[PDB]
Amino acid sequence: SMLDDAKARLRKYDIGGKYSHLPYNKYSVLLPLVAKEGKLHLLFTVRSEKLRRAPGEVCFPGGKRDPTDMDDAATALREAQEEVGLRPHQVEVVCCLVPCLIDTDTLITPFVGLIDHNFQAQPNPAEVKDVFLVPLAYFLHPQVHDQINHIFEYTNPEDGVTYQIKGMTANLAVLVAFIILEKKPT
Ligand SMILES: COCC(=O)Nc1c(C)cc(C)cc1C
Repeated sequence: SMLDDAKARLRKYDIGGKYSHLPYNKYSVLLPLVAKEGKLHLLFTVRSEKLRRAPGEVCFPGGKRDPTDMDDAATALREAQEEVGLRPHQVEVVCCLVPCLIDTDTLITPFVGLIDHNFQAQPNPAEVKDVFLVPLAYFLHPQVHDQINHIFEYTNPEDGVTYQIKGMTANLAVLVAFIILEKKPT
C-alpha cells in the first residue's frame, strides 16, 4: 500500500539515537505526513505574530527539549500536542532523519510521523496563526522565487491563499519528498 511503501522507504534513512546524547542546546521538529484524496501531504504551521523568533513564518511543529521529555521524539510529540492538538494515539513516529546544526551550539532533530485519518487540527492561537497542508509532490517541482536565496510559493487551490516556505523547513520538505517519491512506477 501507499502507507506501507512510505514507511519502508523512510526506515532506510533512520539514523536512530546516534547523535542524541551530544552536549548541544536541543530542539526537535515533527514532519507530519497526512493521506488525503489518494496522496500524501505535509502539515505546516504559520507561527503567531506574537512570538519573538520568526513571527508569521512557516515551520513544522516543534520546540525546545525540557527535563520531562524521555527522549528527543517525546519533545516533538509534546510540542505538536501543545501547538495543534495532536494526541499521541494519533501519530506513529516512523524515523529520525539527519539533524540540522546551527549557531555553533544548537542541534535540531527531525522526526517523520504518520498522522491518523480522523485527526483535525485545533490551532492554539498563542503559538500558531494558521495550519495548512501541501501535497508532497509539490516539492519535486516547486514555484521558486529568489529574495540570492531560494523561497518556495505555494497557493492553496481551496481558497487562493499563498504561503512562502523557506530555510530549514523548505530543505526538510524536499528531503522527505525525495525519499518517498523517487523512482516510482506510475
Ligand atoms: C523556543 O522554541 C523554539 C520554537 O521555534 N518553537 C516553536 C516551533 C519550533 C514551532 C511552532 C509552530 C511554534 C513554536 C513556539
